[PDB]
Amino acid sequence: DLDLAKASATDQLKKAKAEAQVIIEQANKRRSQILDEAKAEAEQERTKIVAQ
Amino acid sequence: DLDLAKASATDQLKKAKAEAQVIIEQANKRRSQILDEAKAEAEQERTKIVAQ
Amino acid sequence: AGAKDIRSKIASVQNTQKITKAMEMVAASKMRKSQDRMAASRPYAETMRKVIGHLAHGNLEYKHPYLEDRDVKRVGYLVVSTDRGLAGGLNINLFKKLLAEMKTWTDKGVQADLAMIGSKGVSFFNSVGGNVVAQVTGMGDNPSLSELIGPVKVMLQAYDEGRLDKLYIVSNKFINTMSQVPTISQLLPLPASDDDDLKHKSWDYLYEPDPKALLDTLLRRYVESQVYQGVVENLASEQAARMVAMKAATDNGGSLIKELQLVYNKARQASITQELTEIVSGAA
Amino acid sequence: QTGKTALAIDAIINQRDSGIKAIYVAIGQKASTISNVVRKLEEHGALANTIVVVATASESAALQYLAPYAGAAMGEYFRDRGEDALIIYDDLSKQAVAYRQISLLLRRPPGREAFPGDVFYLHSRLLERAARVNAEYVEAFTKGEVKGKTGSLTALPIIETQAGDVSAFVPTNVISITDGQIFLETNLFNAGIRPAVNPGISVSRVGGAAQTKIMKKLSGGIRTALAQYRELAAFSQFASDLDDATRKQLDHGQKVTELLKQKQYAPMSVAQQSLVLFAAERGYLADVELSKIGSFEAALLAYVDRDHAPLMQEINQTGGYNDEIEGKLKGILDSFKATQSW
Amino acid sequence: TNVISITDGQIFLETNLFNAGIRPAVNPGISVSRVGGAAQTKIMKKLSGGIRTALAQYRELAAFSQFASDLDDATRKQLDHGQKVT
Amino acid sequence: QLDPLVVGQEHYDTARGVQSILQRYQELKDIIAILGMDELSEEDKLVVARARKIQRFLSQPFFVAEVFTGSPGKYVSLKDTIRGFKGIMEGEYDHLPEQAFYMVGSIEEAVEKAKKL
Amino acid sequence: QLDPLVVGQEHYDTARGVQSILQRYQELKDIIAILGMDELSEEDKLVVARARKIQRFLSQPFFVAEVFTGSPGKYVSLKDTIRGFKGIMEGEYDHLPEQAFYMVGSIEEAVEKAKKL
Ligand SMILES: Nc1ncnc2c1ncn2[C@@H]1O[C@H](COP(=O)(O)OP(=O)(O)OP(=O)(O)O)[C@@H](O)[C@H]1O
Ligand SMILES: [Mg+2]
Repeated sequence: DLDLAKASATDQLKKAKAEAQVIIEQANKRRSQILDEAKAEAEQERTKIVAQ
Repeated sequence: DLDLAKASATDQLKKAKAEAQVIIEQANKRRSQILDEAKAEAEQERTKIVAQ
Repeated sequence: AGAKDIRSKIASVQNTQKITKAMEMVAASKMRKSQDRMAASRPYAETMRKVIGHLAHGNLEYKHPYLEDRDVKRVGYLVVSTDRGLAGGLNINLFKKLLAEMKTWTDKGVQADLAMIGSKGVSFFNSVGGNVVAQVTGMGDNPSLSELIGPVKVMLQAYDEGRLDKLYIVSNKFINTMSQVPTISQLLPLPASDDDDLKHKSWDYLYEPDPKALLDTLLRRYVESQVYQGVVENLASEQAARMVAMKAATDNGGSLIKELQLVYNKARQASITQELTEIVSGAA
Repeated sequence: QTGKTALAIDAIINQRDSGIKAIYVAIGQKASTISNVVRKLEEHGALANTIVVVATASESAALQYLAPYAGAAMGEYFRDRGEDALIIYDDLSKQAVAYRQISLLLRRPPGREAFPGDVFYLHSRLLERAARVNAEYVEAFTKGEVKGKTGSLTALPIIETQAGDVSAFVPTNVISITDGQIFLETNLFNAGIRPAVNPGISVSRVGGAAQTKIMKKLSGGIRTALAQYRELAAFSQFASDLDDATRKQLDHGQKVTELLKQKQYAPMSVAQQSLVLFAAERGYLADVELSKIGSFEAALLAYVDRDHAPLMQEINQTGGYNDEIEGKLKGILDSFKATQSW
Repeated sequence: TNVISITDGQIFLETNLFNAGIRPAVNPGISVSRVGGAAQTKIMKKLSGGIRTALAQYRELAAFSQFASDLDDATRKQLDHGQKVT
Repeated sequence: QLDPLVVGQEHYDTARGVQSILQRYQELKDIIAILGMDELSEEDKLVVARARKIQRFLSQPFFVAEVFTGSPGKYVSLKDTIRGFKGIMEGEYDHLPEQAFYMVGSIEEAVEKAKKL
Repeated sequence: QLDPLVVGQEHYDTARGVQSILQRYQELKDIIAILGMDELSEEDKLVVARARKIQRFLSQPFFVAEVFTGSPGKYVSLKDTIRGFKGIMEGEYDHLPEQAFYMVGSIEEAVEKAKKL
């Protein structure tokens, strides 16, 4: 019971690490998309104003 | 020996659950830091490109 | 760098060729001197393997751990290995055969244990991260029959108390002056796979009084002889494997010297022609 | 293709807020390469602080040759009014090739390697213009308009070697003149050590007098230790037993070698560099596994920027170092290494 | 190269020898006299052939000096003689 | 163009990995020439065993070269190259012989060649 | 000036000794780099050790170089210099590490850096 309790705690920490990394990477995924939206909006706006 | 083992096992498990819960909330603090910096450099990218 | 440096590089390769040639002869002296020790140890060990060729037969056997079999859960290996490098692919071609067998037992969950003789065995299996129950190193040119026994003091006590259910010896073997074979074989339980002495079955044996002591002490000399002869025949294999490998280096060094000299003779001729053009074209 | 230009335009980019004006002189480059570097200067904030002086590969051999001097004349205007300028002469070697063309077409006698003999006088008079002038010289030049200010011009010339061969005539001249060199080399660059700075043959002749005290204190240990690590690693290469002093040194040296790698266009402030060196020179790296050392650094910079920014401002503004600074950095490293993850 | 071609013989003095304490510093086996024993007195001519051959044997054995503990005693004698002549 | 911004990270990391293993193989070749390989460390032997597979997998049949080698040519999509070299450096293929990689268009073709050696 | 008629025999013997040790070590250093130091004679292994110490003991920090080093510069008398090199050539400091010599000053303080090292 002492050994399996620490086994449960270590698999919980492994899950917690997994959770930690994924959350960071969805944030990282989000970061890339937003900056691409900003770059796309700026280039469209800029190109039509210079034509104007 | 069985009684004492139960108490520590619980104490160990409660510690492990506390650190795992801290790590998920710390991951959300990293997420929200990354998202606010992404937002901060998206406004700053737009404002510089239109100023340009 | 330039020709001055390249000329200095060639001199270091020429130095290397000599030294890797001297230690080719010195090795070949040791491999003949150690072959005499092997050839003198061989008849005694050959008799011991005939003696157990008897002890495997008969129905007059008493009870005795080393002689009788056992249901197998934990197995031990004595690995002999070198104190010295430069022997080439000797150690690792032995160790991969050991690990293949070790993995084979570990496949079914049978436990395993190692005891090592020699520096390179200790390091390799510590790197793989196996067990090591006992160790000896610094055997040099030739160890004494008493000074290597630490590894067998544990491994014999382990098979006695049922800490072990099989015990093996693991070495290269000197089958030719320029070829040697890696081998693994079992000492305990003294394998009943060996023949019964059926030609002499009419003569079924009578113990002398105190048969426990006479049988135990005799079998201690058997395992002592098998381990020591295996060490000595591995030491003949190392000095032979070194000479073969040192011979190749001397040749490979020779190739490197001719190549480099052809490069230098170009660099020399170019530097003469290049600067003389700068001089003559400077008369203007 | 070892990163010669990359280093020099990152040095320009990082001046965006230091107050130092920049000049980039392009001798003999192709015009689309200039247009690309000017674009990167414009993606960053760096172009507004920079003059770009060009003589492309199409232009006559006299437009080149004369370009470095045209750039220096612009840098001197700031130098003689109490302002700092940083001038990057790119491919001073190509300036020498253009000057050899002119000299041979004028039938002047060739010297070694077919260059004219005065080619040392060409570069030495160019490079001795970069100088720090005392306040009196500024006051005299400005006729009392500017008083109490010392002006400076800093030069970063670039030379290309053909095969690491430093013995060529143009490299030997320019190595003779300058206050140091940074050697970048192909073996390190292919191994992934980028920037590929060879610690052994690189040297600064000004040294610690140029640093802030915090960097001065930490970095003095780094460079000579790292050179001896490379000697020790060779002598080690077939030694199996490694004594603990040696084992520690080879370990520390691999971890410092890994720590000094850095991505292009990603410059680090003083406080960031100081904190990361403090991690190495106080052994906080020592237990950390080597590929994680890269992630360790990224996580440490992130952690300190959210939690401990008042100290970063203190260090960046002051460059100061004291027992409370060592204590606060010790506390930050102890706290990070316990609480966070790489 | 010109003077090597013109002269009757060569005394090569070497720095490796000089730094290692062999002070006269003459490198044998590359040094030569094309006049040789005609130049030399009867006693010196008689005795010097021993030196010439001893140092030749010393040079090849010098590579074995690193591990000359395991050698034929005849070789060990030649090596310890080469050193004492040197 | 070998820049993370234009190519993106997977391509850039794969190219720098290939460059790092092949550089380290040049550093070992002077040891191997005098000593032979048996003296190397068991990780150095793995670097060599991968680098040699990398050198072979850079080979390719060309449609204009068919007149020389007889063998039919190959056109390889960029995705197949990155996936292929990334697998070799990760050791996904450490069980195949070197000959399996020589003159095969894609990594699928290496494993089919390996079945017949 | 390095001959016994000026320097005296005490100094001359000490300088010739140091040169001979460093020359020998430069040859041994070539063997080591490929065959490894285990392959040497135990006499040659001791010469390699004591040479590699003497090489570091010749280093000395200058009080015109504190700006580079950050450390206090040292002056040595000729008398103390001779005594120090004799001490490495004999046994007195066989037990100190190599790094205990580097940029030290006198021999009398190399023991102190060893205690610090
Ligand atoms: N710190 C770095 N990290 C990764 N890649 C880099 C780094 N610095 C430069 N590079 C890359 O190295 C390549 C060459 O850089 P750069 O153009 O500065 O070299 P160079 O020596 O100027 O070349 P040339 O000799 O053609 O002028 C470029 O692809 C660049 O992206
Ligand atoms: Mg460039």
